[PDB]
Amino acid sequence: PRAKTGIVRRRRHKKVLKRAKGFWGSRSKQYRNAFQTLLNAATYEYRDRRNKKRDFRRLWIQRINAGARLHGMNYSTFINGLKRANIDLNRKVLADIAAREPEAFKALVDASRNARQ
Amino acid sequence: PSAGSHHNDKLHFKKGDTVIVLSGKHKGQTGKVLLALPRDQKVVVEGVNVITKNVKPSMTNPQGGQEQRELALHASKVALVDPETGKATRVRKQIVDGKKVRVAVASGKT
Amino acid sequence: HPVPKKKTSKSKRDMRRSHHALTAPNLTECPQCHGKKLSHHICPNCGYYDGRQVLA
Amino acid sequence: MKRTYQPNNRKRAKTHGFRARMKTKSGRNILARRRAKGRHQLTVSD
RNA sequence: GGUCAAGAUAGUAAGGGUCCACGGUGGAUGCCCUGGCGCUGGAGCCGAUGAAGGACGCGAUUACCUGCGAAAAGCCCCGACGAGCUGGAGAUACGCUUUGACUCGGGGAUGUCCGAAUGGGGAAACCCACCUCGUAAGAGGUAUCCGCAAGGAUGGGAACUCAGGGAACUGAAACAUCUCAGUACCUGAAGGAGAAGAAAGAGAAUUCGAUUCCGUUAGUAGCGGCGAGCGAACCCGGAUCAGCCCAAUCAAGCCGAAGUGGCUGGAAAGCUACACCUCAGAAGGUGAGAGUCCUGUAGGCGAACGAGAGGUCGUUGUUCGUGAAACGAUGACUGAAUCCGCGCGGACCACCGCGCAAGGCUAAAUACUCCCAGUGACCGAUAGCGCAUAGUACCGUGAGGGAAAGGUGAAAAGAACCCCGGGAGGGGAGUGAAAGAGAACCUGAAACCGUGGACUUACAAGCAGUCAUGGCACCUUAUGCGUGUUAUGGCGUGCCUAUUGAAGCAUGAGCCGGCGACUUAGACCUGACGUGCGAGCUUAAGUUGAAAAACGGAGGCGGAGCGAAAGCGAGUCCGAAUAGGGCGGCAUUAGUACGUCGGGCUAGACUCGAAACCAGGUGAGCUAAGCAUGACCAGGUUGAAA
RNA sequence: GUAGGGGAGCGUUCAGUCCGCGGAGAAGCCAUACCGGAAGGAGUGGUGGAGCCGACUGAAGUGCGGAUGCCGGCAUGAGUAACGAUAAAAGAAGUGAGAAUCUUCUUCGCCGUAAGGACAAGGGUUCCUGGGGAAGGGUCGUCCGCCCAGGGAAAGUCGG
RNA sequence: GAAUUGGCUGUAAAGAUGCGGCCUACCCGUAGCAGGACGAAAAGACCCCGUGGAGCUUUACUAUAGUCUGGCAUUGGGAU
Ligand SMILES: [Mg+2]
Ligand SMILES: [Mg+2]
Ligand SMILES: [Mg+2]
Ligand SMILES: [Mg+2]
Ligand SMILES: [Mg+2]
Ligand SMILES: [Mg+2]
Ligand SMILES: [Mg+2]
Ligand SMILES: [Mg+2]
Ligand SMILES: [Mg+2]
Ligand SMILES: [Mg+2]
Ligand SMILES: [Mg+2]
Ligand SMILES: [Mg+2]
Repeated sequence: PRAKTGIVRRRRHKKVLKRAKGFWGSRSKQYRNAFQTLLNAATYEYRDRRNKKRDFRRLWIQRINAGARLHGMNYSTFINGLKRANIDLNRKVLADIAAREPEAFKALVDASRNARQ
Repeated sequence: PSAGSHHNDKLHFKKGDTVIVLSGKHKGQTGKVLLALPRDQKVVVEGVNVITKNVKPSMTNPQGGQEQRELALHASKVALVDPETGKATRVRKQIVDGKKVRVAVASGKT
Repeated sequence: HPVPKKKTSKSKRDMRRSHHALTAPNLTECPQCHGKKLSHHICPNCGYYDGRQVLA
Repeated sequence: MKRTYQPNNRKRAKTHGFRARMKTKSGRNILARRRAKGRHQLTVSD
């Protein structure tokens, strides 16, 4: 008995192909090139996934120190005084608190000032 | 390429017999046998029809036209079936002809 | 001997062919036989170009 | 220039000929072998 | 709200991108069979009454095949079938046939020319003769080779068999003996089979009894640069079994049991409600899926005619390579007995034991598959033979090589008629279930070419992505957990191999499809797991059944080790007894058969790739020369001997 | 985590058994936002016109991106290079669906020890006549050495 | 291989359009040029490697056609 490769390779390749959308030119059209693109695509996917958390870390900091500097502190000073109060484990996403809510971050700045001198 | 030569290509019916139609269309409808073609298993019966045109680019009053023609058929039909419907006859014998067989199911006359 | 290095792309070739658009004849109605013919030429239809010239 | 092939009726025949191919038995070998090999026809008809 | 100023900001797409929609190109995939493949079985030679294979002919119309053969797609006799027939052929015309055509069997009858070719010649199918018979037309004879004569042979055959002749690559990781292997190749002879055969034997029992074949002995006994490697035979189990002469039933075929109504449908053999046969439910066909619709099947019958010696020298064979080399076999030279005789038993002698050479024949068990049949955890259109027929097209002076190849529809109903056009091609009409089947006619993938739409793009440095947010658009796993597109930000050195190290300016590759590489075999070896019996465990060939498996103890493995062996034995070895090697006891360690898998060995051994080596043939129509025989060199200048 | 060892599995063909599905439509093919730890597998939709899932076991010609791998088809270069001798053409006329290319006329240029003529060898109806316009013709084509049909070849003395 | 294919300087398997930093640069063509794409072409013919090959050579090894030579055979007689 003999089992040809019939109807197998094709389904496989279409599965590969289908991931490809805004993929430019032969990347979205020819198989081998597509699949191959999806190797490096693997790399960037996973690695930059672990990375995105570094990225948002960066963003929020970049905001918080901004509000801080606006009110007379800075990130070093503000977070120092915050931690210096066992009070605020506030920490995470405090950025938006500084962005949307002016008087709140004014109270946090004043408070963190108390916890310094 | 095969083709109707399946059977031993003998014929259960004859050129002169009256026959009705098993299955098909014109089921139950009947007619005299006109052409019996054994090899290609093709039976012409007077009852079953096709209305069909011939091509004359210029031929025989070129003036194209359409005919009333006969619908040629397969083994679907029954030989001379006496009690007023189709029935499948086998047995043979001889009566007034010692040189020949005959046919029936329940009856004896075809 | 100076061969091309890569197949040029669908996009690059279709880009080069960008300029090949045919420039459709600007036609004009013949004043005499009133059918459309061309400037500074004889109207093929009537044969009339300022009075009448070709045997039509 | 002048090619390899200079067609000759009394040559193509005097060698390769069924007669010629029958003159020797390595020839007649070629014959019957050619026969069984399907119908591969011998030069008098070729 | 009008003009100055300073700002910011949209849109346009020449062309591009992504997605979507719709075509085109192509022919993958699914379906199918009109074709293959090998298993088992059957059958097995044809030709001087002319083979095999062809040439040219034959047809109302004939180019290809088929079939024949100047009596030509046929002719006559017998048998069967009993309405059709007039070959593939689609096609008009002419007809033939119950005074039995056609078709199927069975004998004869004609059979052009070539070819063993055979009157003579010849570049096969052609050119020339002679002797008879005589009325021309036309028939008959005229090769050599055996023989009184009758008669026999020359040729052909896929594989198989015997024989004359006889390779190398390769292996020994180099290479001479060795291995490849008496393999391949050539040649001779012949049949359906051949070969072989009726003991001057095998052999160690005062056993056996022709040959061949299978299992087995047995990877044993042996041969070997004792290297690589090579490798019996007797016994025993089976298949089948004979020894005789001589020299003083199966083919044509015929017969065959049993269903109707309603329903979906284009169409039913399907569903359904009731019913029937079955020494017949194996199978194919019939508009779809079939016992009871056709052919069939089980069963039954069935014909005129037809089949069923010794030595020496050079050497060689078998396990036998010169080895202690016996024996058979011969090329040369030699060339004994014959019945108180003669050859053998592995140098040789005696004894002892088997055996009668120098003459022939001789079914069966065996091998093979051109052909036919039946089957298949065999292929199904890049598969399967190369061919769904082709050794054709096509390549070559030739020997030789060598293709792709399939699908309307259930039925031609194969599309009158109308419209654009010379046409091609399309659009209507009509048929049809379907023309979403229309003859570039099953599905119709991907590359690749277009048309339309959506969001987008004309200060931007780019492995084409990935992440994150915004804009626009869409809502059939689908109002979000979204899908499509996009603007900006962040990040970001193709894949593969080969490598110390690859984005590499190192390999490979245009793109998509399909083809495409770690197998198979043996009663081999060794392990893991699993089963069955278990101090025991199994069979091999074969025999008999064969919708099935049983029988078969010849043999193999355990069961005792030690040694160079004789031998001895829970002991055995070396040696004059004590030291040790091996080992049994163990404190206790069970096997064998089968299966799957992990390896090993022998074969191509994962697939692809050499330069080369050897055998048999084809080539001097190109070119290198010879031979025989022909042809050719305008015109002018120079001015030798005599 | 590379060679390498070990374990679980996914898919394809055939096979036996079981459950079954199909003209109110099978396989295949096409789209898809769902499921699954992955190989993968479902759901609905669109094509299609006969067949086919699933479970359990068994057997493999059983899984491709590469091998300058094989067959086929289709791209790139790109409407690029070329159209095969630098012996030139020109006008009228005709035909035709359509003519720079066919026909005729009138000129022009080219060979003229040839680029004329007659045979051999070889080719095999290419000749003539009448039609044709798919392909062949390097453009065109009404034309041809192309396609169709019918005709044509005559020897006592020439060559055998 | 696919490309959406600039410049300098540096780094990288040591000669970067594709890495870094800095400069430059609107979109698409046509005629041209040959510096780069270690541009194409041919599994480098040089060199080395292979217990690869083949032609040739000779006082390398080994065999052998051929040839010389003793005996035996055809192959006999007589004198000495
Ligand atoms: Mg535009
Ligand atoms: Mg050698
Ligand atoms: Mg070797
Ligand atoms: Mg189609
Ligand atoms: Mg790979
Ligand atoms: Mg160019
Ligand atoms: Mg140019
Ligand atoms: Mg043309
Ligand atoms: Mg140039
Ligand atoms: Mg180069
Ligand atoms: Mg090299
Ligand atoms: Mg050289």
